[PDB]
Order: sequence, then structure tokens, then C-alpha cells
Amino acid sequence: FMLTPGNPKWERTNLTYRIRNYTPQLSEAEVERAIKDAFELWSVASPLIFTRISQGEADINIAFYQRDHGDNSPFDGPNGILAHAFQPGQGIGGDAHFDAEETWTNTSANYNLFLVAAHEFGHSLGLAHSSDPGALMYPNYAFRETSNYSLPQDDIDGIQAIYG
Ligand SMILES: CC(C)C[C@@H](C(=O)N[C@H]1CCCCCCCCCCNC1=O)[C@H](O)C(=O)NO
Ligand SMILES: [Ca+2]
Ligand SMILES: [Ca+2]
Ligand SMILES: [Zn+2]
Ligand SMILES: [Zn+2]
Repeated sequence: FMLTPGNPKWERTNLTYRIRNYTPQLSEAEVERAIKDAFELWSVASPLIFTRISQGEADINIAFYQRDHGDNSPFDGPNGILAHAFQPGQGIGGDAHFDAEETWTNTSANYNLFLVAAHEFGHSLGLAHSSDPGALMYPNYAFRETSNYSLPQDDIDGIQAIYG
């Protein structure tokens, strides 16, 4: 596992998140469920607790954007890069952005939103990419059975390293 350079981290263990917009590919409930499950993966392996808020400023903003959206990391249309997130900090810090031009799913078809969101939240918490191909923080998307999916050991060692 690899920690984000400078070892950024949240000082508080109770964090909020807000879904600013949705993709037309899934129902709002389906998007909400995928995001919640993604956060819960991290909760089982750390002392962090995440709460959804419907108005106000959340620690982690979740949004669907396309091409150039003003943050210096433009998306690239279908395929290529799927999403990106920012290290712990105020404002844009901790936020997660998903490429609106992808076909998002909750199945084995590309690109399962749950698995992508799970990976992004690792960044939101201070983790960098892993060189273990079996790790969630590995830099390439790969479908894994989602029903009883839990965090691989490398990812556990990583968040424990920061918050344990
Ligand atoms: C791990 C994934 C959920 C996010 C990263 C990502 O989008 N990786 C892509 C790398 C491959 C690009 C080369 C094209 C190959 C076609 C595959 C399409 C799916 N894309 C990827 O797997 C993202 O870079 C990231 O690390 N964000 O935190
Ligand atoms: Ca893309
Ligand atoms: Ca933020
Ligand atoms: Zn962005
Ligand atoms: Zn990544």
C-alpha cells in the first residue's frame, strides 16, 4: 500500500458526504445504495463513520462531471479515466468526481459504480495507489463479485496505517 505524499488525513472520524447530482444511467436510489456500500467497506476496516447530508457543506462532495470542469484534471469521454478524488483537506479536499460520459452500472457490465466509488474514497481518506494487483487501490478497474465483497488485506493495512 502507499500513503499519499505528505500523509494528509482527516482529524475528525465522523465525516459527512453529499451527492450533488446523479447519472441518468441508474435510479437515484441505486446511486445512493452504491455510494453507501462503498463508504461502509472503509468503515468496517477503520474507526471512520460516514453520514449523508441533504443540504449544507459536506466534507466529501460527490459529483458527476464531463471533460473540462475547472479543477485542472479534465475527463476524457467514454472509457479512459473513469473518476478521480482529492486528498483530505478543506473545500475541494476529499471530494470525488465521476466521468458523466461513462455507462455506470450496478452489475458485472462496465463500469460498476460501487467498485469505482470504493476506490475513489480510498483517495478521499489519504491513500495512494498500490502495486498489489489484488488491491482495491490498484490503479486499473477490474470487476469483482460485489455481493459479499470486503476490503483486501493490502487496503486494510493501508487505512489502519493512517487511522488505526
Ligand atoms: C481504479 C479506477 C476505478 C480508477 C482509475 C482509472 O480510471 N483507471 C483506468 C486506467 C486505464 C486507462 C487506460 C485505458 C484502458 C481502458 C480501461 C478503461 C477503464 N479505466 C481504467 O481502468 C483512475 O485513474 C484513478 O486512479 N482514480 O483514482
Ligand atoms: Ca472517461
Ligand atoms: Ca470537501
Ligand atoms: Zn474533477
Ligand atoms: Zn486512483
